[PDB]
Amino acid sequence: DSQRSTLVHWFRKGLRLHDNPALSHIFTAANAAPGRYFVRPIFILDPGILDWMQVGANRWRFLQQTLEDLDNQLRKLNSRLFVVRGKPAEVFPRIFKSWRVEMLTFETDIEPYSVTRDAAVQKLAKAEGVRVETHCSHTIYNPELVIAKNLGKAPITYQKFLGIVEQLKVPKVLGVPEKLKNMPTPPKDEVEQKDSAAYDCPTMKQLVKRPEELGPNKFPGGETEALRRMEESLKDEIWVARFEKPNTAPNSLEPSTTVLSPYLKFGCLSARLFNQKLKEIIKRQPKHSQPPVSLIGQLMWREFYYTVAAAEPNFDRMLGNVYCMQIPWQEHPDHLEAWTHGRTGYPFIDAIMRQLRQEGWIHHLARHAVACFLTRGDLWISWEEGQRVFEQLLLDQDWALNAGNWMWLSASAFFHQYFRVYSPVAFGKKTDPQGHYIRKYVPELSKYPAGCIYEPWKASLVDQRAYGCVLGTDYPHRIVKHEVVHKENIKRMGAAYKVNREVRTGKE
DNA sequence: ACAGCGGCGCAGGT
DNA sequence: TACCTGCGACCGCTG
Ligand SMILES: Cc1cc2nc3c(=O)[nH]c(=O)nc-3n(C[C@H](O)[C@H](O)[C@H](O)COP(=O)(O)OP(=O)(O)OC[C@H]3O[C@@H](n4cnc5c(N)ncnc54)[C@H](O)[C@@H]3O)c2cc1C
Repeated sequence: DSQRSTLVHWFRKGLRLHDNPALSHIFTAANAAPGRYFVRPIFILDPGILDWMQVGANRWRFLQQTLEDLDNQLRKLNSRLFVVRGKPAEVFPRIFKSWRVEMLTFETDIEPYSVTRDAAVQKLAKAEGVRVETHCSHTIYNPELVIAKNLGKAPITYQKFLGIVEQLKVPKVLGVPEKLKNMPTPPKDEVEQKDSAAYDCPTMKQLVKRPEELGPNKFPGGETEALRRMEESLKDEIWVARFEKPNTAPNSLEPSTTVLSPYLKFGCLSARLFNQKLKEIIKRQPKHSQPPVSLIGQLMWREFYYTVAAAEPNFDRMLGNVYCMQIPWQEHPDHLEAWTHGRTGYPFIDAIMRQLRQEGWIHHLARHAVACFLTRGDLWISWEEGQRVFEQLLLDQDWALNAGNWMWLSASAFFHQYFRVYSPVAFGKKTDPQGHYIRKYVPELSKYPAGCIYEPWKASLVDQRAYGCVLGTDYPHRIVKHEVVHKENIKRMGAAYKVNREVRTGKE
């Protein structure tokens, strides 16, 4: 085995065995040549970032669980995961030389960090005489090809995007990789000799530095659970078929929606397997919804955002963003901290922000409620700030998706009907009139009648006391007054829209 | 050139 | 039930 070469698959995104052309390529190459190769499936933990703040304790746990599952699955194919600690730049040079790597394969990522990183690793491999074959399986449709077919522009409207995509071929969704035939463990590398457990899966302690920030384990990580959740979600085909996003409740105690997003984000679930499964159901169901409200529609929204983000490195900022509106957002530190910790004084908003911090997922409509309140609805705080918070607390934190959807809610891009402002009091009531959701996440107000649980300021002091929650002590006073402010922000929106319009006129 | 069209709010009705 | 319409006047795309 001294004369063997190594074939390597690099997991960054796409943490699954199913529908992984990059991964499969290896496994099939290996057994095609039974005794000529050593297979290393690797994940590169950049350990320094653990102390980093744009990672929630909850998301760390999700990754930890994901890697363990991925290892277990790999184990069943006579292999294993290798979690290599270090920076790609300082690891790869060592591994190609020490393992004698012949091929490196990975799933392509459009994010700017990933672009610059991959380019660097492409360059390094090119010098070192290492073959690199990359595959595009994070999204159904390659954003590069979508732009191409729209004459080199990324479509900035959903209907237009659908028209472009439908005329593109949908790639074949693969199964799991084959069981490696005749594959002894690769000999320990310099680092493995010194410590055998070096490329083992990280323990919870190793990844979760601040475990007190962990909330209830509602959504376990990994491909196994992803597939399991999906199958259960697809069980009721009628539900699936007649699914319309706006008609789903943000405040229901159990999720109205699938909650497959985190799995789709980490690549524990293949968006192509999902698309494929959905299509099969629509076909068996005459009465069914269509885009953009339908469940396939929602998947196509993910693709939309991925395309537009691919064309713009400044996708996650107002400044230098081609799609984005230039709006004079204002600094309001105290207002920002209050919103971050769900102490706005608005129970519905506070409920949502708390669920987010505690569980790491909140319903899409709920995200709307909070985002609007923060950006154009009331506070007048920049969407970049909200994006920052969400990045920290979301399990399904996605650079393209989070950016794109925050612009939408701030009416900076992709949305423009700024007269439509969500009422932090009115919006919640329609689907949870009793205020059950508020009672759960803001238990301080759990004894309040439905008549003013959304609007505690409407209750007299004698009333508050009697409810066991006196405002200004046991609960925060509302930081702003929605009726006065939102109308005022509406005017500011129109002002900033006009200004952007001149700038456009002037370039011409 | 530019207007008509299609694109997850609220309140107050039937 | 699941519509209707003022609100004040948005955008991108189309012909
Ligand atoms: C301000 C804001 C930030 C968001 N940030 C993220 C994010 O960071 N990562 C993320 O995956 N989604 C994000 N979303 C989109 C959406 O809220 C979630 O994907 C959805 O709530 C997840 O619940 P689900 O997976 O059950 O959705 P379902 O309704 O079950 O939809 C299933 C799939 O649709 C895809 N999808 C649904 N809505 C959207 C959307 N608006 N844009 C793109 N894809 C969508 C989701 O990936 C999900 O995997 C954000 C939305 C908003 C308003």
